[PDB]
Amino acid sequence: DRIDSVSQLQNVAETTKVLFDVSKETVELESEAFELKQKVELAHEAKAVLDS
Amino acid sequence: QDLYLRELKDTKLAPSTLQDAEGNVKPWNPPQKPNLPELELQGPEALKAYTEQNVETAHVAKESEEGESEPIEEDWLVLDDAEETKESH
Repeated sequence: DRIDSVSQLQNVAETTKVLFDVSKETVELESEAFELKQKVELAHEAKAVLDS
Repeated sequence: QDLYLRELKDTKLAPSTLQDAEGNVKPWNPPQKPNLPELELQGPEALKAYTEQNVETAHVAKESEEGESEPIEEDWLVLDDAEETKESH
């Protein structure tokens, strides 16, 4: 039973490699989204003000 | 047509000083030159937030914070905390 349990560490590291990489990668790639948020807000304000 | 021409120039001259000529406004006493061009020009700004939205204040995006360059304490603490929970899987 211990053998069967340890059989599952055989390839966990290979997948969790890309998992841990892309986790932080995607979490920090929202910087461009944050920079786009202010531009989108400015555009929304401009459209609203000219609608006014 | 007398029924036509006289009403036509009457409907032309009454707003003539109003719109065509710069004779303020004769049909009603209150002035219109300093009211809609001038007082009501800020009307959209009066109803809205004046000097706050019409200027479209642009706030520079705050710099996104991170682990604040902690390559020792954070990693060791994470490893120790995972070790605490690994004994009770």
